[PDB]
Amino acid sequence: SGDDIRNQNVLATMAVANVVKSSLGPVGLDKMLVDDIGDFTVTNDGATILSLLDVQHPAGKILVELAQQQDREIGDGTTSVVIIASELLKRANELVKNKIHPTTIITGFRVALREAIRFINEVLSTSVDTLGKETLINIAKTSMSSKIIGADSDFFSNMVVDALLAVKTQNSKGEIKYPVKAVNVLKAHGKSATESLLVPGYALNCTVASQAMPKRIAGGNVKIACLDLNLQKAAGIVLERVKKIIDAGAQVVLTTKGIDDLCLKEFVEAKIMGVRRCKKEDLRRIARATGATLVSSMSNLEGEETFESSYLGLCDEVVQAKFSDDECILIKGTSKHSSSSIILRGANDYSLDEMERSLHDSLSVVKRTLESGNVVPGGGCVEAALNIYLDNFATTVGSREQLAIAEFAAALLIIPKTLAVNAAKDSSELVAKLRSYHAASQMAKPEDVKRRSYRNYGLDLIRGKIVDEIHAGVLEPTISKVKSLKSALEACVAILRIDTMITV
Amino acid sequence: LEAKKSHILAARSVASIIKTSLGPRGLDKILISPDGEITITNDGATILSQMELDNEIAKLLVQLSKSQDDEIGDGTTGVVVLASALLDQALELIQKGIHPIKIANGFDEAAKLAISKLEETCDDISASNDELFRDFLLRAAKTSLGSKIVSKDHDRFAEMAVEAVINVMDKDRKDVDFDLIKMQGRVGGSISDSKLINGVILDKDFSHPQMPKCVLPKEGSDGVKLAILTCPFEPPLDISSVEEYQKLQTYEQDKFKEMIDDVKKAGADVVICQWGFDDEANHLLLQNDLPAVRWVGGQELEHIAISTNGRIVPRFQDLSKDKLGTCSRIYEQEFGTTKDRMLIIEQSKETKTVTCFVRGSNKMIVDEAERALHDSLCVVRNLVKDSRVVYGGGAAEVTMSLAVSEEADKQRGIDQYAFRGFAQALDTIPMTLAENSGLDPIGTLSTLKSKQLKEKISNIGVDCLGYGSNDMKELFVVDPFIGKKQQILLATQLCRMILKIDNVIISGKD
Amino acid sequence: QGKGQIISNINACVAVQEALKPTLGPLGSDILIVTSNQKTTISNDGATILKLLDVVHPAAKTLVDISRAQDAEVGDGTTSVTILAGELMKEAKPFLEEGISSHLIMKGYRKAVSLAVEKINELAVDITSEKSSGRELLERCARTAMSSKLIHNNADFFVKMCVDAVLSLDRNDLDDKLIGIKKIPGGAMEESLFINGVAFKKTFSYAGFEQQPKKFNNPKILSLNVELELKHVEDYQAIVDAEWQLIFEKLRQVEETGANIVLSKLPIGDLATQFFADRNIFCAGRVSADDMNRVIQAVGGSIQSTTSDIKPEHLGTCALFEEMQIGSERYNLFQGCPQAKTCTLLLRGGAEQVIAEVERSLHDAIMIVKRALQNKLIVAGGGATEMEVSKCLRDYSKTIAGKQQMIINAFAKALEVIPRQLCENAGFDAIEILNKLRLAHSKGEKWYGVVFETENIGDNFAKFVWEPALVKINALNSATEATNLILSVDETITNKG
Repeated sequence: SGDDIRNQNVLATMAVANVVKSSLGPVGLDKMLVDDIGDFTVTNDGATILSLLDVQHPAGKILVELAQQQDREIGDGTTSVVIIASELLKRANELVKNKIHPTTIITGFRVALREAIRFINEVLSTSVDTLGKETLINIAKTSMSSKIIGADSDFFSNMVVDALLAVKTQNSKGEIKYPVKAVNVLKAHGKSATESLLVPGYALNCTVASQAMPKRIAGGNVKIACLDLNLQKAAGIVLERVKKIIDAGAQVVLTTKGIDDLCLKEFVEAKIMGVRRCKKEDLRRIARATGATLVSSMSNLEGEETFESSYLGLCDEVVQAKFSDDECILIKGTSKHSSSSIILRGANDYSLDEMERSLHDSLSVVKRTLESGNVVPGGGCVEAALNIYLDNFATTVGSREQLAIAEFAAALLIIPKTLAVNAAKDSSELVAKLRSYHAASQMAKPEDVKRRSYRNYGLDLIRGKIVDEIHAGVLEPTISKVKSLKSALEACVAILRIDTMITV
Repeated sequence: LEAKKSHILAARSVASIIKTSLGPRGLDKILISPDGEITITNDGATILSQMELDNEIAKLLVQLSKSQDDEIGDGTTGVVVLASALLDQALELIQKGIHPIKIANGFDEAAKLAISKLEETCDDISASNDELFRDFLLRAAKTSLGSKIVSKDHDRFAEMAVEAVINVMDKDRKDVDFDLIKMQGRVGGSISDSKLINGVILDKDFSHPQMPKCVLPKEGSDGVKLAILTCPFEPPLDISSVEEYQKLQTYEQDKFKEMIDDVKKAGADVVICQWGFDDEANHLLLQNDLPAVRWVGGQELEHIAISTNGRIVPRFQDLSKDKLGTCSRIYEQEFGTTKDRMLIIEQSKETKTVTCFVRGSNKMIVDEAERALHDSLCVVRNLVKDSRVVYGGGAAEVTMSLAVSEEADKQRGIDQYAFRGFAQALDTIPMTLAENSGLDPIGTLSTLKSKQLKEKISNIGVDCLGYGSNDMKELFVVDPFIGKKQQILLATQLCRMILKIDNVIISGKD
Repeated sequence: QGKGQIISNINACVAVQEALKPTLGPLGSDILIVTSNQKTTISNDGATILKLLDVVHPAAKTLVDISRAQDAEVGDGTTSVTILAGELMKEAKPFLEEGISSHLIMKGYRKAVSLAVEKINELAVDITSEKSSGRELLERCARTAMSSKLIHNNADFFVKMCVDAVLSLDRNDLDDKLIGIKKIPGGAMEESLFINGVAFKKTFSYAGFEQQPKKFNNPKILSLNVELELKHVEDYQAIVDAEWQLIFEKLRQVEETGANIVLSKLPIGDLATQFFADRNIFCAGRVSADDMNRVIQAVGGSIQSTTSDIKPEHLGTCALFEEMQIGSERYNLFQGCPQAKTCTLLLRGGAEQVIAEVERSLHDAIMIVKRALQNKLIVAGGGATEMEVSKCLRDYSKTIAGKQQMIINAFAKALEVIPRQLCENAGFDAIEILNKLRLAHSKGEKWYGVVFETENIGDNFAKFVWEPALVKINALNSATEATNLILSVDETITNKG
């Protein structure tokens, strides 16, 4: 008990930090995990690093257990909990030796959270400033610089974003979120990489079953009937199903299991657009895009037909435009579709499989950045701007918590400090300059007196400079950083409340 | 701050010695001399003087206690016990979290009260009568003698002290010099052979009993002229024929006569020399029937010069009648079986140096009486210096602790921590007096505090010596105001000196 | 070896700081120092403390040497050198472990001391008559130095002597040897006797009273060194008179000089007073050459060991020489000597250590007045100057970017070790005083500092708590050099044997 258990508690949590310290950052160093079986694994995944970490000292079971809740509860934030907390505890022991009662230390850290949450809530940004300016282009460039298309990512990333800019959906009662499986993109050998075209609408993976049938029907307002059962001879009846298409009034017909020679020609004579053999998953999205409902079998109390005005969808304009070895069906708009399409041009499908690798990641990451509404200026901006603001907060209380306000604030530099150490760049130069760039942002900028007095400058780990992370495009969720700090002090208080350990 | 615990616990090592010596019923301690001699003493002044402790903080406590001995003389263990109590109470106050500087500042603010409370009980002795001053002075002197073998003859030794000091003081100036009083004692005889002698006793036999051991006043002539000479009675050898030696031996007698003629011509009646006499030097002095004394140190020779207004004459021919010391008479006095053959030089009146003749059966008995005579004389000299006295022994320490406690009830602040402890510390004196007397250690404190308030404010003390009641006026237990002031005053200096030491840096010899 | 040699060197200097940290302040603590002579001294005087530390660690020898220079060059502030120098090294521990090099640290410390000296220059206020009368310039300062002491009730007694003690000196020539103190046991504090000049306690170890009139309105002081006391069968005497006649004529050779006062470094006995009583010459041997050289600086005489070569040029005369029974002992005094620029105080009190507390309480008050006349530029006391430099260096770290920003920030943090130890040694709430002082200083008041009367901050100019500017400047410059000496060591090579 006493200063002995307090010193032992800190050494335990610093040893835990020695494991995650080197893992912070996209360019960090990995740790090798070794079991008694004889297997080994090497990863920078913070959740895996902590999950397999064997902690014998009982204090670390608290720190790790929190991070276990952090991953299971949020899904990210596992590295910041250990690094942030270990610095809070390292500096707290100095307050103990300076005759600061553990209760006062805890009280002030909680007051700092009440102040810090307000600061973070004020200095954050919303899901805006992403159109017409390279906020999602540089975010996409970040994901795309690791791809073979990297050299041409300026041309490809324009489509990644511009397509995603139009697929805003309401999801669950107006979440305002983008569809993950969307923007039907075609890997094609057509032309050079930089000439890939962005399509203003959706392309169902198919063409007009017969080149003789008309390809654009009802330019203003068109109804689409999606059928599964074939029109093929099993023949006047399966042909008559076209006469039911005529009487029921389907202008674009999506027949999945194929169309008879008489049905194909009957569509021509009927001036109706016929389509054969579409992808089932796209047809289900067509059911949600235009509304054309795939009829797997014709029953409806002995009904056999497209079911006039029932199973038909609604679309604005359906066009098949020839783009030089690309003849597919385009969907303009409608009441609710939220769909689009991209043409990929390049060397060949094996090279366009890099676009499969690129868009799988790039569409996922850009969507994740737009998944969160409120976003955080990354790169130590949320840590360093707190460093500056919390220094001025020292004047609000100014009694006994003033010492803890400082040590809490200074502990927030462990993140921009560790980001630099793990990046090989000069840690003392980068951190100090980060403070000075955020220092002046609190002086005249909030007075609306600014020539170039603008914050959101953060640590660039690649070019080795401090850059405006808005124009550079490094963002992190506000739910993550706010929950990160909330979690961090939860363990900091928990460890600082341990003043006795009895072994029975 | 843990060094404050080391320093306070160190003081308890000192206190655990001295505590037990407090009281007229005190417990004695063995002093083993570096040579192996055993001395038994009840006086913490002699205990602290010979006590060798390696703890450096304890070495400070001794050096500071020397200051009470150099001044009042009798307050040795008073400041020791009080200091251990101030430090013991501080140990608890330190645990309560009080910074040492606030502990010390409070001990001063509380002390300034107790000093003024003591003043409420002062009374004057000499305001009445010279006979009643001698009476109350005698009544007080007997209080100091109860711890010595004189407990039988305490009246015989107390009757000495009255005139022993009065003879050497100045009634108008009221300033008496202790160096005017000598204690001259020897191991032997009995304590009833101790005398108060108006003058000095040199313990010298005039070199031979055939030499005149005394000079009569000479029908009341100008006293007896005493020659203080710094050299032996002798002048400051190849025989090639008989005539030569006839002078060689005589030349001593030529100087003997020259020195004797210097005696007779100068008028010197007794010749007192630093070194011995020659066999024929006595013979030549026996031819002229002139007394003389040999082997006398300057301490004894000055007592002649002091009482007789004499001079230390450097050589036999440097004698001058104006430089010869004039005494009323000189005679060799033996007491009982005393074979030392002592001589007494007196003015037959108040001398400028007086001597208390002390004899005792054992060396311890003699030193016990002489040590009491030092303090018994100091009892008188302190009563002469400051006539303001209290019937306070055991009562003032309680009276002061009662007042400090009453003040704590009026503090209402951080000072309540210190004022409450200052009284608890003052109570260690009546508590220690009780434990060292064989009485109830707690019930003595309650009985004393009750009688001084529940009955009324008066002088109520301990029963150490043994007596039917607590009345300090019936026992006539009296202490000087200046004494109790220095005890409580130096105690706070002792506390500050200890509490203000944060590090003890002990260096070695290279 | 390597960067860890610095870690070890800092740890050593920290040990020195921890021993010296309780000594800052007139309310501070003492250290009990046992010397190899078994001479125990308990003192809060950092000059004495540093003299006797006997530090052996090579790094601490450097730290102590720097502080001993502060004493010879300035004379005050030796404690502030050790505390300031040590904390500037203690605050460097987190910088070394983060990889900051010795040049990067030292270059920053040199940058800070440059920034600070200039802000000390701005704080400097030239106090000659500026808002101060000549008498209260010294009086109110000395009254402050003695406030809330054991001599508090006698403050008028000691300030009346103290202010005029220094004012009685040569205002052009200040020197500690011109104010001497005797430890006179016996008497109360207010019984202390001030001597217009120099006095000595008559170490003459023999008798001889009722002879040699000892008081002179116009003495002629002569200084000797040698002892002029003496100490066929009839012929045995001749060897005694042979030597006696020699020294007896030498005693006459003193009379031939014409001296009324004869001094000696060796014991003088009654056999020497044989002649001096016959010719009536006061003689006092075993006298310190310091008081004898003060006679040389008082009456303008000369010391001649022997008696024959003495001419009137060796004699000097004072305005009053008197032997007094004051002090339960005979003391000889010189007052108003024609050449004297000196004075002495005989301290009387309840004990030698009671005198020591009055002595060093006075010794400091003497230095307080000493530098009131020496120094024209003063700076704020009570740590207000340390907070002044703290605020300004904090502002420089706001406008300076780079590695210097963090290093300068550490300099500012360490500047608060001075007000910190002033708070802790006085028993105040260090957390409260440091915070209330920092904020109130940042509101624009440059004179707020530690108030010892009531736990609070306030104007040390109004309290007349003044410190010399060069004390602050030379100490700060010295501390920076000390940190440059310790932090610059990479290796210790010891030639053993």
